[PDB]
Amino acid sequence: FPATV
Amino acid sequence: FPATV
Amino acid sequence: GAMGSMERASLIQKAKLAEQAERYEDMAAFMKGAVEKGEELSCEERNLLSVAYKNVVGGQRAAWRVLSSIEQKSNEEGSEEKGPEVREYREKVETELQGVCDTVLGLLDSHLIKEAGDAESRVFYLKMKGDYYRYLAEVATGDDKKRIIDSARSAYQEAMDISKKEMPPTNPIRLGLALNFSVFHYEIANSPEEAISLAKTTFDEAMADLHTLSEDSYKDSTLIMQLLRDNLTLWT
Amino acid sequence: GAMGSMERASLIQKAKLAEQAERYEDMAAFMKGAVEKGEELSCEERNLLSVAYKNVVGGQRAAWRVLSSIEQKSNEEGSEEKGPEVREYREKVETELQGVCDTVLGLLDSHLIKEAGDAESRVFYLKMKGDYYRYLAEVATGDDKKRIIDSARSAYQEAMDISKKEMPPTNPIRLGLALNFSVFHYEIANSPEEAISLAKTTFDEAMADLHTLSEDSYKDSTLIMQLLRDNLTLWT
Ligand SMILES: *CC(=O)NCC1CCN(C(=O)[C@]2(Oc3ccc(Cl)cc3)CC[C@@H](N)CC2)CC1
Ligand SMILES: *CC(=O)NCC1CCN(C(=O)[C@]2(Oc3ccc(Cl)cc3)CC[C@@H](N)CC2)CC1
Ligand SMILES: [Mg+2]
Ligand SMILES: [Mg+2]
Ligand SMILES: [Mg+2]
Ligand SMILES: [Mg+2]
Ligand SMILES: [Mg+2]
Ligand SMILES: [Mg+2]
Repeated sequence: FPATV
Repeated sequence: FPATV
Repeated sequence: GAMGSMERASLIQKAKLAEQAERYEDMAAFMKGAVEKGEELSCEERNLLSVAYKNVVGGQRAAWRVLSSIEQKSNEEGSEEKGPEVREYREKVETELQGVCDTVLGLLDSHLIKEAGDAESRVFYLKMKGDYYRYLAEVATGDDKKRIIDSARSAYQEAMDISKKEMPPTNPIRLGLALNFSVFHYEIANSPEEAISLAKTTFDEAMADLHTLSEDSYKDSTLIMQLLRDNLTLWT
Repeated sequence: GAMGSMERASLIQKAKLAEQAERYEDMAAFMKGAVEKGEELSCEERNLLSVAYKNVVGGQRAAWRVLSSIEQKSNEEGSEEKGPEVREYREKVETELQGVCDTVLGLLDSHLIKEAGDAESRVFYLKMKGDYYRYLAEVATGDDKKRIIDSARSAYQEAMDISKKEMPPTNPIRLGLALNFSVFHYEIANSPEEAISLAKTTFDEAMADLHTLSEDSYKDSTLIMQLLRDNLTLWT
């Protein structure tokens, strides 16, 4: 899963 | 802290 | 609201205590109460709100994915029929997740966004609006899926337009917005080329502005720049 | 009960799904519903019940300790007065914790223990009774603290007496009971010598019976024996 903030 | 199960 | 009798300052104090205790449901409830006082939120307070709900919804998304995977496997050829339980429990978790998203979206619409005039506050809330529509989109399968996706897109796009006009390319809010909008493109909008372009352009324009920064601002910006690079690496 | 309309088997199925999803509040609610069907629990089911509540209360105990530490620091010389918030929120978490303990104790009293005739089931439930009285004791500060401690002691002692009569010294339930009773002595009863004696004697008597076991039973027993050794190491 990709990085989000 | 000591181990419990 | 159950928090209606508690002082604003006491709600903020308790939200901080709840964070230290890793009690994120409590933290979110405290912050919801604080928002419902009707005053604008400071930067620190906006971050408390975002941390709390990110952690609550994050847990729900992880649980949803576990359950959806089990459900998908149950609908493969040769899978023994086990009844409605998997679907029911995935639905339960889904409904709770949608409820949290609706709660956050509600706070933003009543009335955080409309009172937010400074770029930093307005972009922060519009990024949140995009994020919670994106979480709704992750679980959407019906008549309104397109409209939910479009709501996320519209919120992110407004935030991007303000951020480009009003904030430097290294601003952590501008960077985190771009990070997340890029993920929206890749995971939700079936637009991997747009995702990759956005992440690259954001990274490169930030790189060029690092020279203007203090050590501490450099730390903050480069952290998020690394997340952009991590996604690019995953995608290329 | 909100689970009154759900099939026993469906509650057990869902408790397993909730465990996979790390949804321990859900898992505990499912298992509570299953117990309230009124039938005895199998071994697998007893372990689902224990896992669920251990994880819920474990989280609450960890949060309580964080908050109690902050509260203690607030009552030191030179600490600036910050109002009632820390105490209030520690109290909130405490009350929720006590509620979970009371719920578990309630299930045991109505009517798990009284229907449990086999050593394995009876010792398991009596160990649970001791454990949840011990959690109550951890946060007790009033008129009833002694009685709460004595309730834990009495439950553990009954479980020990049955386990010594009816189970081999390597039985994992007998071992985990002794582990936890030893911790009761060290942390609750201000009896570190008793704690150490119990852990040592339990370890040594288990060591002497390992030769009787299969590979898989050996694995199970030696795991808990290592926890005994870990505590002994911490204490000596
Ligand atoms: C008021 C304000 O300036 N809010 C943003 C601020 C920027 C620094 N920061 C972070 O970098 C971390 O989280 C973010 C959250 C939201 C956005 Cl838009 C960007 C970053 C804080 C934790 C860290 N491990 C990841 C980045 C805190 C919030
Ligand atoms: C019905 C029954 O036999 N229940 C006990 C069984 C024993 C093996 N086991 C464990 O060893 C672990 O947890 C325990 C829980 C309770 C007790 Cl009394 C003893 C052990 C399972 C997880 C492991 N990481 C620690 C020991 C499962 C339960
Ligand atoms: Mg006031
Ligand atoms: Mg649904
Ligand atoms: Mg462009
Ligand atoms: Mg039935
Ligand atoms: Mg109290
Ligand atoms: Mg003895």
